[PDB]
Amino acid sequence: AGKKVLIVYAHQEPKSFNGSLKNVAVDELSRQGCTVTVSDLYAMNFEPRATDKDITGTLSNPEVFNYGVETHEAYKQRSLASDITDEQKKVREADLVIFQFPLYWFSVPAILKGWMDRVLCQGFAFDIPGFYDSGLLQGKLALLSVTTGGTAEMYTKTGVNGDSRYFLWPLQHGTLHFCGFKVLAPQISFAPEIASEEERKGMVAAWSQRLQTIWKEEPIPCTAHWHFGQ
Amino acid sequence: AGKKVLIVYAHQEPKSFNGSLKNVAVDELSRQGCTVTVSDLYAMNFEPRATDKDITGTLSNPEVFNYGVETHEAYKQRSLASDITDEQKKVREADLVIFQFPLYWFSVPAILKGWMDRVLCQGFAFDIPGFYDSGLLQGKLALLSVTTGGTAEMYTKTGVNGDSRYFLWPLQHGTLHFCGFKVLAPQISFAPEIASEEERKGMVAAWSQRLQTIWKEEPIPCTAHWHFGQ
Ligand SMILES: Cc1cc2nc3c(=O)[nH]c(=O)nc-3n(C[C@H](O)[C@H](O)[C@H](O)COP(=O)(O)OP(=O)(O)OC[C@H]3O[C@@H](n4cnc5c(N)ncnc54)[C@H](O)[C@@H]3O)c2cc1C
Ligand SMILES: Cc1cc2nc3c(=O)[nH]c(=O)nc-3n(C[C@H](O)[C@H](O)[C@H](O)COP(=O)(O)OP(=O)(O)OC[C@H]3O[C@@H](n4cnc5c(N)ncnc54)[C@H](O)[C@@H]3O)c2cc1C
Ligand SMILES: CC(=O)NCC[C@H]1C(=O)Nc2ccc(NC(C)=O)cc21
Ligand SMILES: CC(=O)NCC[C@H]1C(=O)Nc2ccc(NC(C)=O)cc21
Ligand SMILES: [Zn+2]
Ligand SMILES: [Zn+2]
Repeated sequence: AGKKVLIVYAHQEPKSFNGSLKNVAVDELSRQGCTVTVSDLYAMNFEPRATDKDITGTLSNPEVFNYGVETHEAYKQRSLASDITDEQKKVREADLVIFQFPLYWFSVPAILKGWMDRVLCQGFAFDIPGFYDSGLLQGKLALLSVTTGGTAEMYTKTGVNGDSRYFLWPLQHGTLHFCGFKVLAPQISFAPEIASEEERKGMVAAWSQRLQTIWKEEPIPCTAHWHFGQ
Repeated sequence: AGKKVLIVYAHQEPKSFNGSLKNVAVDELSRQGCTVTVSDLYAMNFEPRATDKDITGTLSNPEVFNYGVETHEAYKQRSLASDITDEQKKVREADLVIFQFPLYWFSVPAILKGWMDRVLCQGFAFDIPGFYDSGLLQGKLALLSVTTGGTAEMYTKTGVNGDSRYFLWPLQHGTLHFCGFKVLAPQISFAPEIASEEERKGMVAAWSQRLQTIWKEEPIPCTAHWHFGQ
């Protein structure tokens, strides 16, 4: 309290392990008195593709379509599609954005990649200047809560997949940091499908317990050193 | 020589710099007598979202939808949606797959992320076990041709963005190598928007020039060391 949290959630199945994580997050943040909002991407049939439909009215160059320029102009002229502006409003109000998603190809599922591509437009999320430490969403926290098919050992530096931190870089540094977010340590729930039962409960309660003190956390140093170095 | 190439292409605007890199690739590979096919994702309105619409028969578990399990099973039963199977046939016949795209958040645009998510399914592109060097697309080549907003200098170890290779890890290693491809060195065309008209033409010609001898190239060692040094 009086903190506001947006959960951007990307899983097709409410009964899934990702669903339980999103649900404990709602329950636990709600119990603490926080304002909570959930963008359930699949239930919304969220549009992932960046297209000239994302701008309403007529385009600032109808002959040669440049998505970055058109959306930056449209943001400034209040002319973006209402699905984008609805999400921007929720992000602008949010003190903390939590992303809840199964890892797809060492990244976010496409439907969430399209939320980042379409919602985080120039002039809203970043500008010249105002990227990295001075990006436009500075003051806000962000947190990736990711579930994997691969095991924790597969995700170490000499394991087949490399360090978990290797795949966080495009998301934590190239996206969240770039926009000005302070990045909280990722929550990574490894390999729920091949875990018991009891290990899954353990992972759910680790998350529930972490959420109890989420407002006391220090952000990570979102650096190349943090992701790759010793 | 008698080789087959698939260009998976992700830009909205035919007149764009990405469109020019795609067309020069078509022209040049066509001139050498290669068989060439282009999946122009935006023109196809390619579906990026992994949903239960991608399976047409009875689900293994209709109570709890698991997209990876159901697609794996649907692949073996030949009950995947036809847009997925159409791309799989293109990949199956290809000797080389070029991905042509602008960098979006240190990654591929969501439309192209959806293509990886949906087309490279278990059974087709890899199995457990049957990945990295045992992946199912072994013996095929892939190449990322990427355009950026940021300059070469912004993409170095000591630049704001970190080395360009850092952002290639989820795509080259986590996705292509994981499916068994050998990965040719990426073509990165930095900052065409700020480049002079002359430097822009040099970058297009450098790509066309490289493609003349693409069949003589050896792939990279797609390892943590290659991406991260250290
Ligand atoms: C296109 C695609 C690409 C992928 N790429 C990668 C990749 O790059 N790297 C990688 O490692 N993995 C990858 N995966 C695998 C994927 O990340 C995992 O399949 C996913 O993270 C599993 O999370 P889930 O929520 O779907 O698990 P679920 O299958 O829903 O959950 C596992 C089990 O937990 C149960 N459960 C639900 N709630 C609870 C509860 N509260 N307490 C205890 N148990 C509960 C479920 O019912 C289920 O039995 C990929 C998968 C796909 C489809
Ligand atoms: C959602 C989003 C996220 C992004 N994220 C990133 C990021 O993470 N990192 C990053 O660095 N950048 C990022 N960008 C910037 C993006 O990668 C660049 O805008 C894109 O790579 C530029 O390529 P283009 O084909 O669209 O260039 P264009 O604007 O189409 O090309 C530049 C100029 O070249 C001209 N041209 C076309 N053909 C030729 C030809 N044959 N010869 C000479 N000139 C020609 C065009 O007419 C144009 O004037 C992002 C952009 C968006 C919209
Ligand atoms: C042991 C086990 O089940 N491992 C999951 C493998 C996992 C991975 O490490 N990379 C990757 C890429 C795509 C998938 N896709 C699936 C599970 O459908 C899964 C993985
Ligand atoms: C000048 C420049 O574009 N710098 C590179 C940084 C890069 C990034 O990480 N995210 C992002 C988002 C948009 C852009 N540019 C545009 C046109 O949107 C560039 C970047
Ligand atoms: Zn950072
Ligand atoms: Zn590799």
